[PDB]
Amino acid sequence: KTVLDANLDPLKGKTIGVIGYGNQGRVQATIMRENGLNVIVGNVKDKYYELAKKEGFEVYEIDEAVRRSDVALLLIPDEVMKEVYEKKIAPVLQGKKEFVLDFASGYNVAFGLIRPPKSVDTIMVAPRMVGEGIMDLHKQGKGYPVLLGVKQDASGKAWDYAKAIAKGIGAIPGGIAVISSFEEEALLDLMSEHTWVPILFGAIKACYDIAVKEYGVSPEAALLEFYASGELAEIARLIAEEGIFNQMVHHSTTSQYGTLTRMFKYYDVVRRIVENEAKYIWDGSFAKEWSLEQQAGYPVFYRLWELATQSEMAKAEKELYKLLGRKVKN
Amino acid sequence: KTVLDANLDPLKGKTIGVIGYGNQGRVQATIMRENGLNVIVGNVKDKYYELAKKEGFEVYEIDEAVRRSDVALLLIPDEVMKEVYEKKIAPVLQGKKEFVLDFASGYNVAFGLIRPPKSVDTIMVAPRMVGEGIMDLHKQGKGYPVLLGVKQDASGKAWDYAKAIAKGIGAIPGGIAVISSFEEEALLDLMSEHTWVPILFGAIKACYDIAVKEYGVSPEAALLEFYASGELAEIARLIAEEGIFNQMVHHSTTSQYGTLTRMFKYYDVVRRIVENEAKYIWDGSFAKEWSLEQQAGYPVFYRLWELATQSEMAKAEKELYKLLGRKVKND
Amino acid sequence: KTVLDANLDPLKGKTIGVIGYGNQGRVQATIMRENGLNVIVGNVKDKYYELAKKEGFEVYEIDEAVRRSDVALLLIPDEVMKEVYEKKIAPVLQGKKEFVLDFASGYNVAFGLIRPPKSVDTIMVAPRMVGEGIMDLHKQGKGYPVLLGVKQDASGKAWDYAKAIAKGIGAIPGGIAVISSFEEEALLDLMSEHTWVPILFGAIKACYDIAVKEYGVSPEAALLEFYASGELAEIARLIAEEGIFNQMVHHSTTSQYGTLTRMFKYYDVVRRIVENEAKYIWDGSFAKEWSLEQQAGYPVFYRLWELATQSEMAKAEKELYKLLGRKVKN
Amino acid sequence: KTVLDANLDPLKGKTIGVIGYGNQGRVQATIMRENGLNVIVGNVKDKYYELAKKEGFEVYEIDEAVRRSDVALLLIPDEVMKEVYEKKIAPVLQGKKEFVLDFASGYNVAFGLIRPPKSVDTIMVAPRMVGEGIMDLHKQGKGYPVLLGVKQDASGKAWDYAKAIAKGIGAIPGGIAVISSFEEEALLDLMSEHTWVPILFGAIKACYDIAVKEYGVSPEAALLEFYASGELAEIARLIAEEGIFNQMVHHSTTSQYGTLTRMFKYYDVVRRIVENEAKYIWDGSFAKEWSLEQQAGYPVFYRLWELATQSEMAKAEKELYKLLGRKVK
Ligand SMILES: NC(=O)C1=CN([C@@H]2O[C@H](COP(=O)(O)OP(=O)(O)OC[C@H]3O[C@@H](n4cnc5c(N)ncnc54)[C@H](O)[C@@H]3O)[C@@H](O)[C@H]2O)C=CC1
Ligand SMILES: NC(=O)C1=CN([C@@H]2O[C@H](COP(=O)(O)OP(=O)(O)OC[C@H]3O[C@@H](n4cnc5c(N)ncnc54)[C@H](O)[C@@H]3O)[C@@H](O)[C@H]2O)C=CC1
Ligand SMILES: NC(=O)C1=CN([C@@H]2O[C@H](COP(=O)(O)OP(=O)(O)OC[C@H]3O[C@@H](n4cnc5c(N)ncnc54)[C@H](O)[C@@H]3O)[C@@H](O)[C@H]2O)C=CC1
Ligand SMILES: NC(=O)C1=CN([C@@H]2O[C@H](COP(=O)(O)OP(=O)(O)OC[C@H]3O[C@@H](n4cnc5c(N)ncnc54)[C@H](O)[C@@H]3O)[C@@H](O)[C@H]2O)C=CC1
Ligand SMILES: O=C(O)C1(C(=O)O)CC1
Ligand SMILES: O=C(O)C1(C(=O)O)CC1
Ligand SMILES: O=C(O)C1(C(=O)O)CC1
Ligand SMILES: O=C(O)C1(C(=O)O)CC1
Ligand SMILES: [Mg+2]
Ligand SMILES: [Mg+2]
Ligand SMILES: [Mg+2]
Ligand SMILES: [Mg+2]
Ligand SMILES: [Mg+2]
Ligand SMILES: [Mg+2]
Ligand SMILES: [Mg+2]
Ligand SMILES: [Mg+2]
Ligand SMILES: [Mg+2]
Ligand SMILES: [Mg+2]
Ligand SMILES: [Mg+2]
Ligand SMILES: [Mg+2]
Repeated sequence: KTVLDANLDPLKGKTIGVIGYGNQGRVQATIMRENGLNVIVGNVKDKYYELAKKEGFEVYEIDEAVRRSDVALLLIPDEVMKEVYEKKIAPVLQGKKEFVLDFASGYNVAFGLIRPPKSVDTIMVAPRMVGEGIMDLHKQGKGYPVLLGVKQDASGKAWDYAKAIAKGIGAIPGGIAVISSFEEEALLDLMSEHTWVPILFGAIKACYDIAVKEYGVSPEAALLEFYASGELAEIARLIAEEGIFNQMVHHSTTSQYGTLTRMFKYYDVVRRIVENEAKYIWDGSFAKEWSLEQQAGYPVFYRLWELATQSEMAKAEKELYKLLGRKVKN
Repeated sequence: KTVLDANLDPLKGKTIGVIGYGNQGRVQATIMRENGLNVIVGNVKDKYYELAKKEGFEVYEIDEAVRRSDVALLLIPDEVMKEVYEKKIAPVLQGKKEFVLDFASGYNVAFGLIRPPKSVDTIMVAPRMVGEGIMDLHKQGKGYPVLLGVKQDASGKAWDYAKAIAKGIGAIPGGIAVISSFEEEALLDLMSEHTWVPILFGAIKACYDIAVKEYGVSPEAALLEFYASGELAEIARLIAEEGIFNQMVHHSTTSQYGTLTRMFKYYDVVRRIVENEAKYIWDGSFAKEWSLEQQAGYPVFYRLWELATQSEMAKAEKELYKLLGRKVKND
Repeated sequence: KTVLDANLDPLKGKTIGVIGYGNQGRVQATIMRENGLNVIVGNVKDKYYELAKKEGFEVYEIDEAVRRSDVALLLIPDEVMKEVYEKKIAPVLQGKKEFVLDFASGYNVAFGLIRPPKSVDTIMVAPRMVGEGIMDLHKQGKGYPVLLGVKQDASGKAWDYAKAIAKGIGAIPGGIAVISSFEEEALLDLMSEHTWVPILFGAIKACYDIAVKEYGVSPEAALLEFYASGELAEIARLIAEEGIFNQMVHHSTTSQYGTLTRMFKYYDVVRRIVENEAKYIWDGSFAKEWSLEQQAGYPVFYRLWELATQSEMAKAEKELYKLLGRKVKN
Repeated sequence: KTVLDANLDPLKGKTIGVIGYGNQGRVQATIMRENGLNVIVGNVKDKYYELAKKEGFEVYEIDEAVRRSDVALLLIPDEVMKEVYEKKIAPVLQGKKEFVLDFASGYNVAFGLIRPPKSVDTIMVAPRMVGEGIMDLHKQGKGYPVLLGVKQDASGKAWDYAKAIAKGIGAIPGGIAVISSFEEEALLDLMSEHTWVPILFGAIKACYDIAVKEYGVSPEAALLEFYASGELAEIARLIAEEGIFNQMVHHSTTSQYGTLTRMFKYYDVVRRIVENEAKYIWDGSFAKEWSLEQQAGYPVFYRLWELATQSEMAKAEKELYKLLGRKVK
């Protein structure tokens, strides 16, 4: 069902050479060392190689690490990890007896872009926070939830390495850790980025556009109600803590009837959408969709940014942020 | 028109360089030696160089090969020729007077991925066997048919090279050799892979799925009728010698009427399909479809294999193969 | 479940009457006399009267036969069995204490065209082979699978007689034997004759027709690729032992992506075509659909044969068989 | 390409044992005797029997006929011919080595309901007339057209027997005879009975029904213009003689433009129809459609007759025929 803790046996004697010192590269670093592990760190000699050395991690080059450690936490992007894996690590992978390879998210594994040896223990360890607030909870010794699983194993005890890191990063005890597979992680992390999020923006991008152009509302008026307030975020504290559906008591009845009746009116209008995009991911199209834009130079990515920023809404909103006293993007 | 045989004049005095020694390697290789020609062979040093070494071919690398021969039999995949042709051969092609390129199939030529010199003759030589069974028919004398044609020539003495290599490969005499172009072969070799083959699988992947989940058949029951028996492959022999439509006498009348009526009921449902996929090939979309997923790292290819093997059908069929005593894969 | 073997008790102390000696006659005939049982055989005097008792099996007429046996293996067509059952056997059926009545396939039972007495042991024993090769499976000792079941019983041991006859036919042991009902047999044997087979022909009858009349291929060219070769041998024999899907390894990658992507494209296009036909069988229409044509002298059957043989394809393919030296229709 | 005549060689030294003496019975019978051929005749004993014998035919029973004749003109219906062919003729068919078998129309052959030996000469001889007027075309000597062909031969000269009978029936010389096969005959004879004829009736059954109920015309008024006059049948003679499209010259211009423009307006509305019915015949359904109705006792056939006769149109038309002084049914 769900795990709460495990023995912390294996990794006392084996070394862990971490790769990357990004956002997650700074949260896992602090914890495993502060829970009983000798560790070195990996990052190419740019600005980041000088900082985490000030954390006492005797940082070397990337390939210096995997040639020492039986583990490597590849806390680096899900996009350029391809480039690394075939210049450096694969010539290093085949030249090894045993190795335990872990990732954060599996946009590259689940969609088949990585096929490591059968001499390697494959696992996943997914934090479920943006990366900043996690440091408010670790100081509190507070666990937090993680997703796990396996793609490939040749050891029998591949899971305890994950359950070890499941206690190595301090995410448990206090929280929980889910058993799963790689497919069921990348599916969700992208489903948020396809179906429920962007529709939130379109409605806010349409209701405003529908108010001014058609129904005559002034631009400065509307945005104070839709999202320029903190209600759309201050609501989220209730959801994470007081629950989704009990949240509606804190708005009066006249908002409930208007909201619940429509939630079921326009339910089948969006389940039809989600059935398409998920099937557009289970097949791996979104990887072949993205992985060619990279091989063209981000044309569309450039344009749509050149529209939404230069759209009608941010125009009038930039005057608001110019008028509430906050910053103004160059 | 359909030819049977020709003179075997030109290649007496020109060395037969050969590239690749794969499945079609051993097909054409020991026939040109057997029917009286000199050969050097091309391949890249790996396990296939071993069995290639055991057969008396005096083998060099590829660049040294074409620097000797006026002909070449590029019996290598239809996918990595692009890699080879621009590293090795093209710097050698422009440094060659006259040369005659032969291929198996033209997925790369017909779709324009290869632009050889004007100083070169171009031909196609396609067998229509899988590759294994030729030495059951070859030593037996009864040959097998081939397809031919031209894309580009600057010689006027072109077709005899193909008709020469046609005897170089032993598929003639006894068999035949069809006159055609590059387009009309690569069109067909994929039309099988798009329209009539996969629909065969879907129906078998639906009728089973429709029997169990809706009509209550046990899974171990059905598969013994659909394809796991000697019903399907055993009748391919009747179609090969006794003819397609005369095959149906060997099933009684109650099976005939149910089949012929539906063959014409659901004909316009599939011609409707085939009109689309062929036009999706005549234009070259399928090459621009394949050419990119290569340049992404086989994402979709990985997934569908990760579905059909992990689907419902193979699961219960893997238990069957675990139960008839035959092999079952380590995966 | 998949039963493998049983005691062979019941069929000792009787005589095994058998009706019909067609293809499946000599299949089962050879084995009951081989595996230690007494037999008389039933067939109505024609050429088959020659070869049947020429192999030793004593013969009386059918009415002279079923009166001797408690069992009977009606290995005759699924079409004219109606004619026999009401002239001869039914006047003989009522004149029995017990009786055991077995068939090969149940196009006549499951669709209600036979309703035997109350004291008959009704069973099914279905081979799943064409009939010829069974001696290539038999003398190697390897069994092969059979389908079974019951419709109407008044004896308590309706299944042991089937399991008894199951060992009387040589298909077990070594192979298997499935428990089922009559409905689940005729459903499949006809579904192959309705959905996946004829579509195989139409595509081959369309792609060729579409190549020549629209895309300019010469007729002698195409057929050498589609089906005029024995390529279908070396693709489905792989399916017989090397598996449906693992056979794709023996075709290169470019033939896979073109095939698997389309198998899922045109899946829902054919599941419709199956659902409409199976429901046309579960209701019993196809038995009525045949049964009236039989009562009109095979008009349509005569015509479609006068089309498919006189079509464009055989008009050209016959000249190829006229040209490879293989047999032409004599 | 078309034939006009042949040598009259084969049928000398034989006897032509005819079966049936119906409407076409007296068509072919009178002529074969009166152009130099010996004949016996076949018909099962009813009122029709002795009238042929009253005209000199040495008649016997049916099965008597075939054993005296290498030929058999089966001038009988296309429906009960099945009943005969398996009770009587099939036990008799193998009595001959060579035997010749001729029909009028092939609703039973082309749709596969007959499969004779491979030692029998199979042919078709189709007159194209009702049967009454042939003895107006005959005495004047002017021939008339026929359709021919073969289904099965085991003799090498299956055609001169047809070209022989082609002079046995007198339809040539003077006329023509077309080369064809069985399929291309039954296709046409039924296509007339499916597409162009019944639509003629429906329009006449609708335009009237549309005039009275909707647009207010009286019933006695309209029918005098639509079909109760002999114009419509007199519109036909000009077609048979002066040709289809030159026929319209005898109607003034205001009727032409109203007719030609609509002939092309509502063309694809009926080609869309005909494509369905012919394919409903080429596959052989209409024989299976009919053949089962015979095996159910003509239920529908009874009803539609019980409707169209008891419809609104014949009701008011029967009063008109009751009013012009002609018959009343
Ligand atoms: N705070 C966040 O945004 C969270 C990130 N993740 C996961 O973290 C992983 C990466 O995210 P972050 O690094 O934390 O944020 P980030 O976007 O700031 O990543 C920057 C990192 O990329 C590294 N890098 C990229 N290419 C490199 C190359 N050729 N050589 C050396 N270093 C290279 C750099 O060292 C740098 O540290 C992803 O897989 C993601 O799934 C998961 C939860 C939230
Ligand atoms: N059953 C089949 O696969 C048949 C093959 N063909 C055609 O023959 C050609 C190739 O067929 P096969 O070689 O027999 O199949 P294959 O998949 O077994 O090819 C492997 C062979 O190609 C060579 N090779 C492979 N990759 C190479 C690379 N990167 N660099 C250098 N050499 C490499 C190797 O020497 C190896 O022996 C294709 O055009 C194919 O369409 C046509 C008839 C049947
Ligand atoms: N390859 C096959 O045909 C197989 C046959 N079966 C089943 O076996 C049964 C019949 O199969 P077969 O006899 O082998 O095929 P078949 O169509 O060749 O039947 C020939 C036999 O039927 C007998 N027969 C035919 N007409 C008869 C009649 N009017 N009166 C009396 N006897 C007549 C004859 O004695 C002859 O021996 C069916 O239930 C069929 O489903 C099942 C597995 C495969
Ligand atoms: N106006 C027409 O109906 C024409 C007739 N035909 C063809 O002539 C053939 C039959 O036409 P007709 O005989 O002239 O019309 P009919 O309907 O008047 O036939 C009645 C004749 O057929 C015989 N007969 C009827 N029922 C019989 C039965 N149960 N058993 C034995 N004999 C029976 C009788 O001797 C009787 O004289 C058909 O094949 C038809 O296609 C073709 C051209 C025109
Ligand atoms: O913010 C809301 O949702 C309000 C409501 O009750 O409708 C205005 C207070
Ligand atoms: O006659 C049939 O329907 C069978 C077939 O295999 O197609 C024997 C069962
Ligand atoms: O690789 C292919 O496409 C071939 C096939 O037969 O399917 C060999 C030609
Ligand atoms: O019969 C016709 O068609 C008439 C016309 O000229 O319109 C009335 C005479
Ligand atoms: Mg970088
Ligand atoms: Mg994501
Ligand atoms: Mg996420
Ligand atoms: Mg290689
Ligand atoms: Mg191909
Ligand atoms: Mg091929
Ligand atoms: Mg019989
Ligand atoms: Mg069947
Ligand atoms: Mg079957
Ligand atoms: Mg009568
Ligand atoms: Mg008619
Ligand atoms: Mg007519």
